[PDB]
Amino acid sequence: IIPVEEENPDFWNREAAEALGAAKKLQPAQTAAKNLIIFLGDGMGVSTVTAARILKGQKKDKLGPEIPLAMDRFPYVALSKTYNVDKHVPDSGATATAYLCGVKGNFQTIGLSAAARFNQCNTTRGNEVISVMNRAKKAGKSVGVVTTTRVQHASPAGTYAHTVNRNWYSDADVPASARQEGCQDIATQLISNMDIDVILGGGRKYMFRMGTPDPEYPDDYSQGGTRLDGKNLVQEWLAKRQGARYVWNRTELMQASLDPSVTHLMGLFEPGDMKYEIHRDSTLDPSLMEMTEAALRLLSRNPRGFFLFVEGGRIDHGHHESRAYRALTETIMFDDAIERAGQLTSEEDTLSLVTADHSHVFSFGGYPLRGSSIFGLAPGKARDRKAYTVLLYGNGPGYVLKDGARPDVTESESGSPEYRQQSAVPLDEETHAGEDVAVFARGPQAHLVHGVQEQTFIAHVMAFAACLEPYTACDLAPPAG
Amino acid sequence: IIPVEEENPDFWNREAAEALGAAKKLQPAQTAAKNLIIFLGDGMGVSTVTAARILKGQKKDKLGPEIPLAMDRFPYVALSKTYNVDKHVPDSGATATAYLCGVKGNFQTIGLSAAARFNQCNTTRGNEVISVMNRAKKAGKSVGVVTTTRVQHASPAGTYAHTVNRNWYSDADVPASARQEGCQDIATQLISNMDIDVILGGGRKYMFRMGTPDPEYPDDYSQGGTRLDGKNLVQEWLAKRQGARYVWNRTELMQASLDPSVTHLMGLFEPGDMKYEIHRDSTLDPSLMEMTEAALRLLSRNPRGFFLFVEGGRIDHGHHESRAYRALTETIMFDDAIERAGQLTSEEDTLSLVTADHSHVFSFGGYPLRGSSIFGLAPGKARDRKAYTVLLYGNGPGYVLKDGARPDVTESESGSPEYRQQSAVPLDEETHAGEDVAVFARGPQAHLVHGVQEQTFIAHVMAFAACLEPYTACDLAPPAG
Ligand SMILES: *[C@@H]1O[C@H](CO)[C@@H](O[C@@H]2O[C@H](CO)[C@@H](O)[C@H](O)[C@H]2NC(C)=O)[C@H](O)[C@H]1NC(C)=O
Ligand SMILES: *[C@@H]1O[C@H](CO)[C@@H](O[C@@H]2O[C@H](CO)[C@@H](O)[C@H](O)[C@H]2NC(C)=O)[C@H](O)[C@H]1NC(C)=O
Ligand SMILES: *[C@@H]1O[C@H](CO)[C@@H](O[C@@H]2O[C@H](CO)[C@@H](O)[C@H](O)[C@H]2NC(C)=O)[C@H](O)[C@H]1NC(C)=O
Ligand SMILES: *[C@@H]1O[C@H](CO)[C@@H](O[C@@H]2O[C@H](CO)[C@@H](O)[C@H](O)[C@H]2NC(C)=O)[C@H](O)[C@H]1NC(C)=O
Ligand SMILES: O=[N+]([O-])c1ccc(O)cc1
Ligand SMILES: O=[N+]([O-])c1ccc(O)cc1
Ligand SMILES: O=[N+]([O-])c1ccc(O)cc1
Ligand SMILES: O=[N+]([O-])c1ccc(O)cc1
Ligand SMILES: [Ca+2]
Ligand SMILES: [Ca+2]
Ligand SMILES: [Mg+2]
Ligand SMILES: [Mg+2]
Ligand SMILES: [Zn+2]
Ligand SMILES: [Zn+2]
Ligand SMILES: [Zn+2]
Ligand SMILES: [Zn+2]
Repeated sequence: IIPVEEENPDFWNREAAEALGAAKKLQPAQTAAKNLIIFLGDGMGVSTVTAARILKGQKKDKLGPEIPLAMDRFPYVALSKTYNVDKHVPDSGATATAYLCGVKGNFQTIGLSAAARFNQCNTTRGNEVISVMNRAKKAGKSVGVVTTTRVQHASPAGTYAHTVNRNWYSDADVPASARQEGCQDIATQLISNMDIDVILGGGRKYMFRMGTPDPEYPDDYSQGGTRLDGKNLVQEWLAKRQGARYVWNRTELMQASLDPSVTHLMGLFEPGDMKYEIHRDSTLDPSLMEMTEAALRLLSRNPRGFFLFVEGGRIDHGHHESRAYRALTETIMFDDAIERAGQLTSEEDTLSLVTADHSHVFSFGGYPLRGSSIFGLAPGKARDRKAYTVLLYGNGPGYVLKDGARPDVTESESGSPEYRQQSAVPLDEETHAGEDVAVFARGPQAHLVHGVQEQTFIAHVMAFAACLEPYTACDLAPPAG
Repeated sequence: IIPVEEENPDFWNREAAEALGAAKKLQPAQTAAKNLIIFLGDGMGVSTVTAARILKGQKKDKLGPEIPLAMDRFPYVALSKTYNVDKHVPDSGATATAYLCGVKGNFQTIGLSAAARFNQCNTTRGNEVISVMNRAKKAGKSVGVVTTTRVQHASPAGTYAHTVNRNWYSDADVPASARQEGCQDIATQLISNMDIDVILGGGRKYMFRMGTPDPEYPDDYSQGGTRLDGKNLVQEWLAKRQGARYVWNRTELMQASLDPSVTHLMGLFEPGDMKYEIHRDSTLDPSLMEMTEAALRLLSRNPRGFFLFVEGGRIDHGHHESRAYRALTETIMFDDAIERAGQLTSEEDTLSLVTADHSHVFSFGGYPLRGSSIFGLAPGKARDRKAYTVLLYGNGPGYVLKDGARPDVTESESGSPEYRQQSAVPLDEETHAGEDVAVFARGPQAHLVHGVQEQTFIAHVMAFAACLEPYTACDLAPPAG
């Protein structure tokens, strides 16, 4: 459909004039950032962003592509080069090292330089690289990790852990030789490496000994504790801190986030990853946006500021399943969380970066009409006289041959939350993609986010803006009020 | 392969420190742009850019992803929203209207507001939107159109033409009713609508009457003149201007570009589109980089400055064939032309924008090792136990079923210049993609290129920087020396 108002050149001329005016108004801060927020859309490449924009636009009864996402309103944009040292198409572990520690590493390692080797515990020591979040804590800031994945997953783990193997969630995952050599599982590192004021997400199971019933699924043993060392990491964590509270559900999170006496908060809301937003139990589980607000309630209390990590962690997972409906609905909730954080913090003193660790082989094509569903069919048949979808994958589990040929697709089918878009190559999981991702930035020193940068730049600009090591001689004035 | 130097965190810390220093040094101009250059990579989305970077990096005996493209060195980056008014996934015609005239239009129309309708001649009048190039000419600047496609193709046509139908190359293409109603073919508009100082690219055939032997293929009648109105548009064009020269080959282009008496230059180097760079006859045909230099030699003579359009027009075509080797080799030559223009002009007085009209459903995935060929196989077999390529398409003519199944692929095969990467959906031509593309900017007022913008912003920022209508009251100081 053609919006009548857009037929008039004046519409476009007025908008562009408005855009130029806004562009001219942009000025760099002379002051430091009190607070640092990184919003990480795991797997949220450029094609995910645009597709999510269209979906969200239509959610609010608009045509789609013309409505800005919250992230679209960020003034400063750069392209981020995501390659790991050893692989062109990266993983979450080694990209975390780049955007959180400012050093590139090798595929599937976390918080380690590329002198380390994956799954070789004895290459660990001397290669630990300290995250910006760790450095923010050392400077007396409060720090928060918020994600819809396990809190021990690769991305959040980049804020606190150093490991040659991202799969080492609990001691149960670490080979005897590595345990003997002192390589700690990530759940242990979560509670031991550094003080973290707010930890919100999934990953209950790795914190408790085998046999421990999950409090929310006490009748499903696969959801229970995983530990073989007899440790209760939650109790150990609680015992280390006065003001500390552990919650496993939304109601308790709410109570804690408003409780003046709660100084340390660990909320682990599922045994593993949190449910997709479309499957979330809104009585039992906080959304990413709600966890973000909960984190902000506690973190904002520290006069010295905070570092907050917020991950749209299951965007990635949606794409891996080649279920764009899940990828994009996670992306919109991620954008809602970004919007909410913006309402609760001031760009006068808060440097906010939105980025992705890497992209996916997700594409948005065909020649669909303005206002058509992103989950719809491309107008016109493919060369095999069957329909195809506007959303497709290069590879992944949507590759199907029914009776020797590519199956036809209907709108009802293509529009289902369970639908897997077709791909060129069958894989159990769709792969990451290696192309540049966006960095969006707002707040003090955000203007430094520019051009085409190595992914490591994200960590460095944040450390610089807050005058953290190695930029304590930042030469910036104190954060603005 | 893991580069030893990258194993040391110092390598990454030093680079990022260097990046921060460079970022801090950036300052906005207070002065206008004397010259305007738009480099348009047709179809050159984010995944094309990164893939081209890797290929070019390895061309110069490096690992790939760590080596900047010429365009990567541009300080200012924005994301551009490419939707046409009527379609989410756009064409070149209506995107040209946006980035050249500053108004969005309807799919397959050029230089017209969205009140016009495709292929309806009688909806033309009153909807003409004037390009920045036209406005630059009105202000006394010299103007140049340089492309590897027909000069009457959608992109270059956006600089000078207004038509409801991009397919109207010569009068032979225009229906009788439209001819009767005064809708001029693009070749006529090329010579009639405005004065253009330099016109370089393909499209000889549309300029000459049927029966006219092409001077370069006088034995292939399909390459001859197409016109049914008896017009020789080249002679008509030459007759309109003293100092005017027509060339159809590289040697004559060279001579003209250095000739002080040549004030108007039309070089049409193929009957239709120019050959892919990999097929170019370097004795008969100028590369895009050479045409760019030829254009610059003449355009730079005007003390009032110039507007130059330079298109990597066949990047798009490579992707349509799903032959990434062609898409990416065109992209590298486009980047070489960008580099060359930068050596021949000063960012003190020249605003240079590099962008794409739209992207393609091209993806870069699998998990290939550092330094591996971009045209190589993903490590490890697909779910069907056959190999697959790191480069794939969502749709297009690389979809194959040999004997009921996805064919295996070898490195020798995947690496051929004729190889079509596989896709999920068979189409004669791979489709454009609707996701945001990059805008890169350098020079006076380039800092205004920021954030996420409508594609129309490209035209407006250029007009504003040069203080052209509708921004003659730009409030900028004269261009710097
Ligand atoms: C990490 O530990 C492994 C396992 O013992 C070491 O690998 C051995 O190295 C020796 C000497 O090169 C070889 O002869 C053996 O074949 C290796 N054993 C295995 C099981 O692979 C390795 O050298 C250690 N690396 C460091 C940094 O100490
Ligand atoms: C959220 O978690 C709280 C804290 O564990 C749960 O509160 C317990 O509920 C049981 C059963 O109703 C009671 O016997 C206890 O008094 C509660 N424990 C504490 C320490 O408060 C609560 O039930 C959970 N909410 C939901 C909806 O499951
Ligand atoms: C453009 O020309 C076409 C062709 O004559 C016009 O279309 C006709 O419009 C009348 C009135 O609505 C219809 O009864 C006919 O069916 C149409 N004919 C065809 C061939 O489609 C159209 O109205 C013209 N538009 C303008 C702006 O004048
Ligand atoms: C490039 O174009 C020029 C100009 O048309 C060609 O020059 C002509 O060549 C023919 C055959 O050799 C001569 O009879 C004429 O004297 C030339 N014409 C003019 C006006 O100079 C030239 O041959 C072309 N070059 C190539 C390599 O084909
Ligand atoms: O032994 N276990 O793992 C158990 C036992 C009881 C229960 O409700 C849950 C788990
Ligand atoms: O847990 N919290 O602090 C919350 C919970 C729900 C909500 O809507 C906002 C904040
Ligand atoms: O009639 N024609 O189109 C012709 C005739 C002669 C020739 O060499 C080329 C084309
Ligand atoms: O036609 N030209 O002006 C040219 C031709 C070739 C070249 O290498 C540079 C410029
Ligand atoms: Ca739960
Ligand atoms: Ca030629
Ligand atoms: Mg993650
Ligand atoms: Mg083009
Ligand atoms: Zn990831
Ligand atoms: Zn992933
Ligand atoms: Zn195009
Ligand atoms: Zn195209």
